[PDB]
Amino acid sequence: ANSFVRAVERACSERGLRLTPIRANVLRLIADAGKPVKAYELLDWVREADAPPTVYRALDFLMANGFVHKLESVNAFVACHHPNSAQHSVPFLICDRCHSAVELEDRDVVSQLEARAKALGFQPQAQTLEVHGLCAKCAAA
Amino acid sequence: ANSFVRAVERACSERGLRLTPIRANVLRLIADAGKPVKAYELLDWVREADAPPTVYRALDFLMANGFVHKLESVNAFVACHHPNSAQHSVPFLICDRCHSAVELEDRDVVSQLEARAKALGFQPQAQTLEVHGLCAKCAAA
Ligand SMILES: [Zn+2]
Ligand SMILES: [Zn+2]
Ligand SMILES: [Zn+2]
Ligand SMILES: [Zn+2]
Repeated sequence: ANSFVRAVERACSERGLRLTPIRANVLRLIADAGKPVKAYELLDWVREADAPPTVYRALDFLMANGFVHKLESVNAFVACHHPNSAQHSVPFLICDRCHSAVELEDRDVVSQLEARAKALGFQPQAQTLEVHGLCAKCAAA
Repeated sequence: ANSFVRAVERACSERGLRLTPIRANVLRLIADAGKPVKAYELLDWVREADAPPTVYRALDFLMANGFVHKLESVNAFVACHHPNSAQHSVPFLICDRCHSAVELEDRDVVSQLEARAKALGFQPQAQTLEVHGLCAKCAAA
């Protein structure tokens, strides 16, 4: 949480990149929210000021390096729970009702879909895998 | 193509529903495009006139009954290649460069992700599975 930035902070020294204060505050804000964050919410909270395109390029950096995931079906961002997995494709369980998002890791599923793609000549690079339905709390309500 | 509507036309009698001319023209337009269609493009072409919320409810009907899929990562619609599969979760290969979308069917992949979900208490209902990269034509260019 507060430590998580520090963990990401040395995942960047350890390769070409560096975590500017702006990237750290964006990362910290997303990690602290505990539901997926809309881009306009992140700007609001980073104004608690930086020009907006500065925060948007900090967000791009976080995404290209796999520290933040964009959830395509809700158009919202979440911090990667394990950050030095480089960039990676993983399933998310996204509750329809409370909007929580849980990040899994399945290499069998991603490998199967790669094989499916390559057997039709498609050269596959990043997969969007989002499972919808209800989390345990909401299903029990 | 022209026949495809007729095929969907009797997939609807065969259960509670009916394919109004408006739903048929929306379905026909999407099926004829051969790339994913944006909602505002569909309205343009259905104006070739109907009030827009009429076409948007025809689109909703098509989606709820599994005749049209919304691709979440490109915010665009495609006709289902095999329509009486009820509503279903299936992978799509979506080319990053030419934007073609190919609809597959994998019951192993969808079943695995259901099991993953249920083992954490999540009750899973519709999955978004979209594989990105380059189709064979674009990879060869
Ligand atoms: Zn991650
Ligand atoms: Zn929930
Ligand atoms: Zn389909
Ligand atoms: Zn292509």
